[PDB]
Amino acid sequence: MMYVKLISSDGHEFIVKREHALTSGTIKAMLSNEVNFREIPSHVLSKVCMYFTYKVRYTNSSTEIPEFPIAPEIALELLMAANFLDC
Amino acid sequence: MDVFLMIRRHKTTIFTDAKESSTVFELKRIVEGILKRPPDEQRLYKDDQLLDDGKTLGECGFTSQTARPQAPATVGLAFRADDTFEALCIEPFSSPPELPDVM
Amino acid sequence: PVLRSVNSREPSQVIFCNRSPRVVLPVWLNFDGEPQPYPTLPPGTGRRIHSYRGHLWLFRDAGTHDGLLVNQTELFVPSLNVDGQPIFANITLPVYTLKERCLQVVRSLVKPENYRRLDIVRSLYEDLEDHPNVQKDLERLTQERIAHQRMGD
Repeated sequence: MMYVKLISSDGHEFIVKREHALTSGTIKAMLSNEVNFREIPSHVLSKVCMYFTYKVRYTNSSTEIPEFPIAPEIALELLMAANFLDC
Repeated sequence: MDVFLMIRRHKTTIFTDAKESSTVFELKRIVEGILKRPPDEQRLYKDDQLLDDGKTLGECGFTSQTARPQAPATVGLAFRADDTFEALCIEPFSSPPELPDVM
Repeated sequence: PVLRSVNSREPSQVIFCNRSPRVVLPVWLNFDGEPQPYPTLPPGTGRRIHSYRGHLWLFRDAGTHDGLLVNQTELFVPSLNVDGQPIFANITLPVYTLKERCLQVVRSLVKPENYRRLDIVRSLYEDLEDHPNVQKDLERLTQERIAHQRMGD
């Protein structure tokens, strides 16, 4: 399918493009249409999806790349989510 | 040229991109493919402001300086239950814990 | 000193344009291969600098030594000024991994003495203490140049 569904621990459902989700090696292996993350919260998984669009947009770019912002409060949880997802 | 969106309704949130010159109607089309709902049965908002299908996303206020990949713009979504369209409802995200004492 | 600047004494006028949100620390590799730090470029600025053909430059974040790109590559080598045309060195942020990006934010917030107080996996503790290092990167690039000097390619 063109899109995939990632579900947070608190129930939120994020529909993202399949190619974008493949940015995560873990998700790329989990798919073998929906993926349920019992440990990643909505305020974390929304930033992960934002990183996917960011990565796909700028990875092969000759132009200047903007900073990926990360608020101090989400840094520790995002780090653990990123560590698990291999992002 | 590309605008980055987060189409949101209930606890559902769609991450997609489109051109600044693309129309509100074409966005409803992308939603139809995903949530299986015809454009006529959906309403798209921008901070409680109903959007016209003939308008471009650019005209609606979605620009490269507002709909960035790292900070996508939010588009409200409302479906059609019976004769009346449901009220716009966007479930907020969870709140991060207290900032660690070491930070 | 396999990864070093060639001593040609031929001037090459370069322009260091910092197109990144970071304070950049340009690093010239001397004739003995030692990293030599030059004046820092503020976020957004650019300066016309005098270098030479064959010299080796590398750019990092001035405060954390995070790796940066120069014309998409890791190393910049000033070439011959075709009819006096200044050579452009565009310094940009790479697309860091989300994990690396989080490690940068955490390091910038927590003192190294307090990494062990964070409630994270033992493996992430190691990744935090494994700060970006210029000598380490140089040992890498040197070993890569040595590998190309041994393999056909």
